[PDB]
Amino acid sequence: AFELPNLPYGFRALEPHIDQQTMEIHHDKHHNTYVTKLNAAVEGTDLESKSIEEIVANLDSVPENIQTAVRNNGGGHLNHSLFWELLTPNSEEKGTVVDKIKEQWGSLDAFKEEFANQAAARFGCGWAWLVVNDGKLEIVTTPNQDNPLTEGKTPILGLDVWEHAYYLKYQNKRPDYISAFWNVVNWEKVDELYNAAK
Amino acid sequence: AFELPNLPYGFRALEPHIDQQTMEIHHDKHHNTYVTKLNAAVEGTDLESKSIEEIVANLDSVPENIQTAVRNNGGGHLNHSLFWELLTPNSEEKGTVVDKIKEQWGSLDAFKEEFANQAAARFGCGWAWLVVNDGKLEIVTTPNQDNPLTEGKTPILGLDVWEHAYYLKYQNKRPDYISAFWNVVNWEKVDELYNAA
Ligand SMILES: [Mn+2]
Ligand SMILES: [Mn+2]
Repeated sequence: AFELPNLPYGFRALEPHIDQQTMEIHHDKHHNTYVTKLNAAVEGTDLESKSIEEIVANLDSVPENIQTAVRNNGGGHLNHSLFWELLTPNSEEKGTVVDKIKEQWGSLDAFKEEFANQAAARFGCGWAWLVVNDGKLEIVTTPNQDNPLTEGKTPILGLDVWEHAYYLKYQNKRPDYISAFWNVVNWEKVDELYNAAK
Repeated sequence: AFELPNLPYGFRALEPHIDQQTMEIHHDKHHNTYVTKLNAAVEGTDLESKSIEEIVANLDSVPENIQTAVRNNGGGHLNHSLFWELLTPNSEEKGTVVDKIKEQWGSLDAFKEEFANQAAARFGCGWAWLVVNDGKLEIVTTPNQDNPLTEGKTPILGLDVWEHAYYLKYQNKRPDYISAFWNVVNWEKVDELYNAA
């Protein structure tokens, strides 16, 4: 059975970029709900013993009776699990992926602008991703709890742009949330995901 | 062409069921954005001189170039235009539609139970609606800014269950938001929409 992972830091460690109250509710309620519903769905089946990464990567192969339940709640569990580890109070804009970004986009700023444009343009609930697509870096957004893994693209950075992730602090100002995000990116975790790619 | 309508009451009117901050931002930012984007999409096209009800009812016939934009922002403008009119500080649980709910569901409570259930079960962003479908009432939910008018079902009540509609006051507790909504339903507007059905 899947478990809610502890945050790698205190609920207020990401202030003033993400507020304590959001980290608490987002982790203890929203993510916890995804875990509950995922467990109910796969309870006493083959999937119960697989990694959430392998389940989401091979969604198309999940029994049709529960496929959507696993897509949404399995997606939720993986996405938020990645998100907690991708955030840090000790963000350093350096490493393997930062260097690769500087080469491909010309600057970290130019990449941040494209990511922020894509993230703001995602109408409704979803995520903005940096992915490795066949060795190349690409920015893509997905609806709901969908994950590029399912489409054979490895995600190495994700931003949750569901309104529950930003509304208490930023209300309608999603662009301001996206700007604050850069201050708490764990580029060490980004490098880790990139290096484990394919 | 399309204008942001004024609320028919003060930002504070629906307290303590819906907070003042949310009424102001939901209307002055979120709805206003739908209007801006809608005007941009239809500018210098047939749609500029049509009712929003017409456009959303005949969405499939919008040029494919701009259909998604009109769907999302035209939808936004209709759904919020309805929503502001479907709220009031002077809610009274009586009228044509309340009587018909009592007839069909056996009690207003039975209806509220189904509505709350559907509204709570809508994964992600969307709306929960009471519709007239071929002369009969039905509860349905839509994703994003989709409206049952497009499916040929007349909406007579709507609840916004996008997180921006409830997150400031209720956060994750969507069911508490849904429960509070009953205190501010404009059943006179529900009757007006049902009669014009
Ligand atoms: Mn989330
Ligand atoms: Mn809304």
